Amino acid sequence: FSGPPGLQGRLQRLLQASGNHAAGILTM
Repeated sequence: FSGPPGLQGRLQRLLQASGNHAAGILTM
């Protein structure tokens, strides 16, 4: 749906992961 699947992705990913589910990410 979007263009670059790495920006908002790595963003929402690194952001959500390193700003939301970092624990579920560091201990999923």
